[PDB]
Amino acid sequence: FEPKIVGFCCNWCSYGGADTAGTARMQYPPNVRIIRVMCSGRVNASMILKAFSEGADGVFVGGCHIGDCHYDSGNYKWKRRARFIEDILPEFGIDKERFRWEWISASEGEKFQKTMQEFYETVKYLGPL
Amino acid sequence: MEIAYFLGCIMNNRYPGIEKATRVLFDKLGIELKDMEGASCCPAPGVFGSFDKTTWAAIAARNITIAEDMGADIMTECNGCFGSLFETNHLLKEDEEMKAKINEILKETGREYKGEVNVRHFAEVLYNDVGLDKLSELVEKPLNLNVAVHYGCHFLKPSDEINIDNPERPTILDEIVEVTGAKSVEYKDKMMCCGAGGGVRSRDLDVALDFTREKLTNMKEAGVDAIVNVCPFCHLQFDVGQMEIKDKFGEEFDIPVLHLAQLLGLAMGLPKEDLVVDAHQVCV
Amino acid sequence: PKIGVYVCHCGVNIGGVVDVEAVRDYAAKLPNVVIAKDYKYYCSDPGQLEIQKDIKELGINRVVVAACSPRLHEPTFRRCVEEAGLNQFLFEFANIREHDSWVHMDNPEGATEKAKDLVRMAVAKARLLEPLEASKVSVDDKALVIGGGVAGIQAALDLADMGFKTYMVEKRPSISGRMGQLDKTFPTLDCSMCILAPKMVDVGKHDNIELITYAEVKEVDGYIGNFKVKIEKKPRYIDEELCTGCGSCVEVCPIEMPNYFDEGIGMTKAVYIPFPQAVPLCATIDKDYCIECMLCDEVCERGAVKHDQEPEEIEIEVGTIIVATGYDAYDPTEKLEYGYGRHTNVITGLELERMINASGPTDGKVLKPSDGEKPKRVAFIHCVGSRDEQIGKPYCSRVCCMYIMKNAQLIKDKMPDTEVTLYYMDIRAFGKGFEEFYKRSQEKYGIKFIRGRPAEVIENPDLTLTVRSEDTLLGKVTEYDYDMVVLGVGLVPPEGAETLRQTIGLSKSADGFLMEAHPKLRPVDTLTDGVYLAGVAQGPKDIPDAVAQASGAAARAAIPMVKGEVEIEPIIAVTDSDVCGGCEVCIELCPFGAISIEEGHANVNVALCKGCGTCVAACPSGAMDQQHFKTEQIMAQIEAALN
Amino acid sequence: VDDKALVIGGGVAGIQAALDLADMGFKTYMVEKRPSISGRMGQLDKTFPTLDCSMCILAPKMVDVGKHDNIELITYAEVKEVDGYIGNFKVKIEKKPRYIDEELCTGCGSCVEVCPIEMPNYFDEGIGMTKAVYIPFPQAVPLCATIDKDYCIECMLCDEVCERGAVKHDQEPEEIEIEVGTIIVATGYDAYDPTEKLEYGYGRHTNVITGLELERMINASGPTDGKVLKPSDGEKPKRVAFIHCVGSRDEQIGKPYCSRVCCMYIMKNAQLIKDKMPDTEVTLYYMDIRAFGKGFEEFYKRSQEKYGIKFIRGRPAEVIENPDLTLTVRSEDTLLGKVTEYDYDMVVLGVGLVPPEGAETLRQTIGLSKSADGFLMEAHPKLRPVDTLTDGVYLAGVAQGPKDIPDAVAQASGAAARAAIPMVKGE
Amino acid sequence: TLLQREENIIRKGNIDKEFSEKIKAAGGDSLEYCFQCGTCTGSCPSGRRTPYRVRQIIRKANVGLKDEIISDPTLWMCTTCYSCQERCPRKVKIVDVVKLARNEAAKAGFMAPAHKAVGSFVIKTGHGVPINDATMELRKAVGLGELPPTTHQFPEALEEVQKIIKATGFDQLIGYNWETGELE
Ligand SMILES: Cc1cc2nc3c(=O)[nH]c(=O)nc-3n(C[C@H](O)[C@H](O)[C@H](O)COP(=O)(O)OP(=O)(O)OC[C@H]3O[C@@H](n4cnc5c(N)ncnc54)[C@H](O)[C@@H]3O)c2cc1C
Ligand SMILES: Cc1cc2nc3c(=O)[nH]c(=O)nc-3n(C[C@H](O)[C@H](O)[C@H](O)COP(=O)(O)OP(=O)(O)OC[C@H]3O[C@@H](n4cnc5c(N)ncnc54)[C@H](O)[C@@H]3O)c2cc1C
Ligand code: SF4
Ligand code: SF4
Ligand code: SF4
Ligand code: SF4
Ligand code: SF4
Ligand code: SF4
Ligand code: SF4
Ligand code: SF4
Ligand code: SF4
Ligand code: SF4
Ligand code: SF4
Ligand code: FES
Repeated sequence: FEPKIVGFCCNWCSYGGADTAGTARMQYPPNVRIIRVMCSGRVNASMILKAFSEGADGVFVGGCHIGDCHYDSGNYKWKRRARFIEDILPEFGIDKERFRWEWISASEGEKFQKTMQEFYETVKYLGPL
Repeated sequence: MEIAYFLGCIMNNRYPGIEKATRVLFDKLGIELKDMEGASCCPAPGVFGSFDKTTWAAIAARNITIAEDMGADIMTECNGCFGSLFETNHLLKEDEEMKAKINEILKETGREYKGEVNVRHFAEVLYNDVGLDKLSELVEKPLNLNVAVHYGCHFLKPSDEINIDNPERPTILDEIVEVTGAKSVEYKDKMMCCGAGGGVRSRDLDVALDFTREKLTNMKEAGVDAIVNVCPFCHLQFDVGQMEIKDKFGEEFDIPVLHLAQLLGLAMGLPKEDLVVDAHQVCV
Repeated sequence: PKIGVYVCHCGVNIGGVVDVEAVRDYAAKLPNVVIAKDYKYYCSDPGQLEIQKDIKELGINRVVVAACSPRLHEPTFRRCVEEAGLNQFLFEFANIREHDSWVHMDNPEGATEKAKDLVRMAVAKARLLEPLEASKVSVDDKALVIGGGVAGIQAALDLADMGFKTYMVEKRPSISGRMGQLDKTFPTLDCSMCILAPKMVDVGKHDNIELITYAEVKEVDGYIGNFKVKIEKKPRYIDEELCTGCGSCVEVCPIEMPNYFDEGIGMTKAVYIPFPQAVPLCATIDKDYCIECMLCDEVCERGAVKHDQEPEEIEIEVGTIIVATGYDAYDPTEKLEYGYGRHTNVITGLELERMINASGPTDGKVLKPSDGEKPKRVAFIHCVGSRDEQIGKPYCSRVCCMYIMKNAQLIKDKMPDTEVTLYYMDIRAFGKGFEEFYKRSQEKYGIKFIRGRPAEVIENPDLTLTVRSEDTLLGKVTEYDYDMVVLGVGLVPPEGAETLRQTIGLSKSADGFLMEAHPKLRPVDTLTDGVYLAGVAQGPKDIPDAVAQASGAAARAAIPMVKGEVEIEPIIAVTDSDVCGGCEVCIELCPFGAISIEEGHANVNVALCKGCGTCVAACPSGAMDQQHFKTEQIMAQIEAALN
Repeated sequence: VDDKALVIGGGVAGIQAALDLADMGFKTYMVEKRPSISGRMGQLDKTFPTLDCSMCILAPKMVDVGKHDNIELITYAEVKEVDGYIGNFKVKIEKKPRYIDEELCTGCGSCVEVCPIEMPNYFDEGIGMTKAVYIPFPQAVPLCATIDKDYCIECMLCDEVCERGAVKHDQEPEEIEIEVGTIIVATGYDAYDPTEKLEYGYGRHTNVITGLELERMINASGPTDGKVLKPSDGEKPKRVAFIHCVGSRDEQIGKPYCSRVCCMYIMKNAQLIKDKMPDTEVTLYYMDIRAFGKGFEEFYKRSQEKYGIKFIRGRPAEVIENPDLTLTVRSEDTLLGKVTEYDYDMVVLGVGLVPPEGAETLRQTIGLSKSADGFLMEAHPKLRPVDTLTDGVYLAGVAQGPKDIPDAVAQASGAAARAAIPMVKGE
Repeated sequence: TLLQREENIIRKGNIDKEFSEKIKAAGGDSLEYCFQCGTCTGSCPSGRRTPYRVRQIIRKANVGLKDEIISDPTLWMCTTCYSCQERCPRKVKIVDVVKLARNEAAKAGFMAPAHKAVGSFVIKTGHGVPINDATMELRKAVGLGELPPTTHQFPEALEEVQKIIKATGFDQLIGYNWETGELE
């Protein structure tokens, strides 16, 4: 079983974190697919639900550390949305461990690598959705 | 309040007056001292930590498990015993494989280390749980004494783990001493080691006695009347090494050695018999 | 939509892990793609020429590039397409190097599949892209320089000589910075004031420079070319326009207070002039010490004393900002083993600089704080406040070695009989002439070097000081007596640095100093456009390095002001009035207040909007949509990622 | 005052100065003696203290220089005469014959593939080979081929294989005359040649290399494809020694100055070797560790803590080649106070920085004065670091003295500002 | 004669890399990052009255000079006062390194007779400093029991301590002989 994982990362820190992990040559499983947004505040529950309905076995969202958002306060709004999404998902048979959201700074390549590896292990252990 | 009472070796086997004074003081203060039945050497870090870390850690873990079975935190009035027990406690608490090894050793004794209690120093307990105001209220007669405070190395160091007071210029023991009316006199190299730790006293007595002689020379030109310590291992070093220095080099230091508990008892008007100054080789 | 796909080998950086043949072949076969090509280095001139030729010939209206991260080369390919006529926002970037090839080396097949999926997502997004004309905004041809030290003075003079009107805000009553406090400079031992004072006078006289001393920057708003700055001028209680700096008020004043210029070892009056070469040469009254005796008021002939002065608020509009706020000297009081503040005859390097200066408090005589007598034995301790994890200072201060050696040489020059010893770990004489200066310290002046970080400094009853330290090259402990001990304190960010950093909105480096845009190639730029760094504001360094940085910052700030225009990105919210219901759950979500309500419909201000997309994500009905990040585009990308 | 500038040297400093001048609106000429711009920065694999790829950040600037409307790039050329004064400089330059048409050559490289003559590549610093017709490196600007007639045999195969007709065997040197107002000298440096240090045995011992040769070897695009290999047998060394202060701080050779960068790149290359080969043992012989710059002390601590690189404080007395071609370094450990004789598979000399070849000729042509270290002297050591006492002539980068990339870049930007001021004033 | 062909030069024959790796893996990891400033030695009180040099011990541990360390008498001059560790600018765990080196030395047979006597006292009575008759009478006079509530009073506690000692190998290290209750 090879899970399908979709990732959303903000342009300024989390996408920068993935770039840092890449430049440092930090290996991690190739299942994740990153989609760029300017801010984590651009992400809403419709995208997560569409990803899960289209065949995704896990959804990751990466944002700036609270207080480090380029756009000042988008990540707060995303955090609220993410808590509500964790509330909603289990009602339709989707474990909330399949939906992970983390704060990754532009220089935190190693944290991004570890997050990717651990999320892949979790989703694979859960099995197909 | 109830706290487990760890005696060690020197206090209960060479200088029982310190133990008697501690018991009387803690009874007066309203703190119950619970005896750690079956306790052994902590074991003294100098020899056992230097020879085999596993044996030292296992013995200290058994000592800690005694207090864990009583539910209470350990209180110790020896710098060496405090260092040994405190170091073993943080190592096992923050190290799972070492904890597993120590528990595998301890299984034969029908004991298991759980990391449930804290190791505390007599002076730290007096400063925090009691406070200086309560201690002052218990002073029946202020003392007129110039005393040299010997902090000892293992009371405050390694300070990253202990976090009691600044190891370079501490003040806790000075304040506890001065609530009694005694004046804590500054002297050169106040924070120097007494020379007894690390097994040096039994390995090279001359070097340890040189440590003690330098400290005594500094205290004497400071013009002090007594030495106050919170370590029976430093207490023994000073007391017995004064006579050893007298016999070897003929230098005559006649500075009495008092534990902090004994000084507090003197300031609290305890019987002269309870201090057991007869055990001291240097006349008080 | 005619999509042209360009997969970059990047040499072997993508090619070595990902098959740039199988990936180009898929792109040619994907719907709407009319060309698929691969080139070894697309960002290079030949690659851009290939892209332009393809656009011109095949009439491509969408360009997709499978190359490194967009954060690196998106502007490059955007200006490429335009020179060939396409709109910049019709182009898409697929990240297959940092996200695919450099992180899945052990899975080449999975890497190729991921590259295929990523290119599919990129083409899915590119299908729905539309042209967006970007708006130009004028760049004000004015500069602000914060800090009146050598670096700030250099930057202001360079900008003013290039023709730009410059403001210089300085928190102290006079400019000069720390260079004015030095007696001599290494490695030449020339007088610092003799060469700095002409520059200070130049700054004070320049037609293109507005000098605002005794003032602080309170608020900064706006962006490059369009900075609105609110400055607070503190009350001198002396009229700058009237005061001539004669100093009679100082003569008559009865109150004595420390002189900040003398670094705690010099005294002046409640009304004071920091030093004779001050610019502006004006008096200042410190009300913490003034008793309002009006003696200065009576003795002044210009009527320059104003005891009822109030703080003034100034508002300026500038195009660029240069931060040149310098540093403070490390306070070694926390190093208890060295006894600074406790031992009488322990001083710092900057205090020694003030004491050796002829105009200093002691008239240039190095005297013991205890007795007023010259020390016969002097020790210097290196790396105080630096290279020390016990105090969280793991960096080198980069100048303490050289100024320690310089002050030892000066003490030898003034008092040849004095014995001087330096306690060092490394001698970092890295600069031009620095190694020769280091050798001259030994050969000519007979200064003694001990390789050992002192363990302790002990004050003896007679107030002499025993340094207890290992001589590691002799491999033995030493306890040497000295009449004076000088701590080689390091450099730290100045007091109030965090307040100004938050006011402007800059980041800081691990050492606490301000962070440059790129460590190697943009040393004086910041990631905030229109803001630049000069001098020790960016980190410890000596005077020539700070001057070079100031000149470079002047050039970099002049570039955009010469251009006179900057482009605004058009990734902004747009409201569909026919769909919008005026629910208004979007207005409060904009931190910049870009959204208002007109005619019962949401309306976005382009100038205020920055393009976060929060409001668009919040809008339930979808009336709000972000340009270049539309909901349909992201939905198509999600669909393509899994299908 | 003429509003045109001349930048001599196509390194990072010269590139930065030319780009800054062009962005300020002044027409700028750039003169580079090598076929391509980049300088020594283009030869590095990574850069300290960040270990970021040097070429990845330098190449965009080279492309910008090559396609700027306000910059005229003249590579493979030398400044022959300078006459006049500030605002009124007449400069005569000679463009050496490439024997390849710059306007026609696309740098495809077919002629290189077909050429039969092998010759050393200057970009590889004496450890890499190319053909008589060569392109110094893939990211060269201009991407154009060059024929070296010292090796060409005139077989004409390049002419046959060239589809653009860019081969020109009858080309002649060209004379160019330009009028400028300011000149920025950014001619950089050369690596010290340690052949004269007979005790270390460079040029005699097989497995003794320099730091720059190690930079070329470790570069993924270098002659060894980024592999650190013993010159003797082409296998990876299991033990590597680094020697600091080779060619610096040494009065026996008349080099009493610090080269200011060898400590840092020694540590950087040791870290890179450890990253590529974690099992390798790396030892550095140093006198002082000069980690003075921003993040440098942390870089040094990282070298010790993360990578386990060994530091011996002692200037080695000798390097002895063993019969099996391993090298014994004989040196005192001054902190142990004892003589050590340690064996290594490779020894890397931390050579210093010297003025480049032909520096004196250019200095005399312009008329500049040199400092005691041999580099160009500035007007004032403290307050005019990029100016010279000759009005209208400025210094940038290592031309003024050893320093790292950010310092050279700051000096180049400052020189651009200082040269722009007179051109802005116009009189 | 001053001639000594082996003591005055260090080669690969004097170096034991496994010793360095063992010490680092056992908790002396920090010694890898000593910069040899000499603050530890300057702080050492036994350093200025004995030939003991802590900085040189750290350096030798990093280099791998196992025999020079474990057989060194000065290794036992450290009182574990922690001053060096308190003042180290690189935060090296100096005392941990010293104790690990002492453990290796003890495993190599470099154990003082007095330290073995202390260990044998702990084995026999459970106390490093057992009680004597004079202290027994002193305790009885002040109302303390004649014996403290330790392994002196409870034989089962002594049995537990001896079981721990047997399990950890301490008896073998000090050469304690159970049959005769002596040291060999
Ligand atoms: C003891 C000592 C000796 C030295 N000797 C030498 C030497 O011999 N040669 C040498 O080359 N270098 C020497 N240096 C280093 C030298 O001082 C610096 O390189 C140089 O002073 C840096 O200049 P700067 O303009 O960057 O900063 P500074 O000189 O610190 O000037 C900064 C200016 O900014 C102002 N400022 C700060 N905060 C604000 C704010 N919020 N708003 C407005 N203004 C603000 C300050 O008041 C000051 O006017 C020495 C340093 C020391 C400590
Ligand atoms: C082994 C090594 C490793 C290094 N590693 C780093 C590092 O990791 N990080 C770092 O920041 N710095 C590093 N440096 C230092 C860095 O290389 C220099 O700071 C930088 O290259 C200086 O650039 P420049 O343009 O001043 O000179 P150069 O790079 O030397 O460029 C000078 C240019 O001028 C040309 N030229 C010379 N003479 C003439 C002439 N007469 N006419 C025309 N053109 C001429 C040259 O051919 C060249 O194109 C390292 C240096 C070495 C030797
Ligand atoms: S476009 Fe990106 S991936 Fe391609 S060669 Fe340039 S930097 Fe490398
Ligand atoms: S206030 Fe008046 S008296 Fe004082 S310095 Fe100014 S002009 Fe002179
Ligand atoms: S009014 Fe204030 S400043 Fe003026 S003389 Fe009196 S005390 Fe001094
Ligand atoms: S420059 Fe010298 S004295 Fe200053 S921090 Fe660096 S090593 Fe220490
Ligand atoms: S949230 Fe949507 S519907 Fe509501 S006001 Fe904003 S744009 Fe209109
Ligand atoms: S996109 Fe962001 S900045 Fe723009 S209007 Fe919406 S919330 Fe404001
Ligand atoms: S000379 Fe001809 S064959 Fe050679 S690189 Fe140039 S175009 Fe290609
Ligand atoms: S003519 Fe010269 S350059 Fe061309 S292939 Fe022959 S040898 Fe090579
Ligand atoms: S930088 Fe370091 S290696 Fe280079 S000369 Fe200076 S001290 Fe020697
Ligand atoms: S103080 Fe720390 S860094 Fe300095 S020599 Fe001692 S152990 Fe090494
Ligand atoms: S712990 Fe040991 S080495 Fe450190 S200062 Fe104390 S006696 Fe010296
Ligand atoms: S920009 Fe990354 S969270 Fe707002």
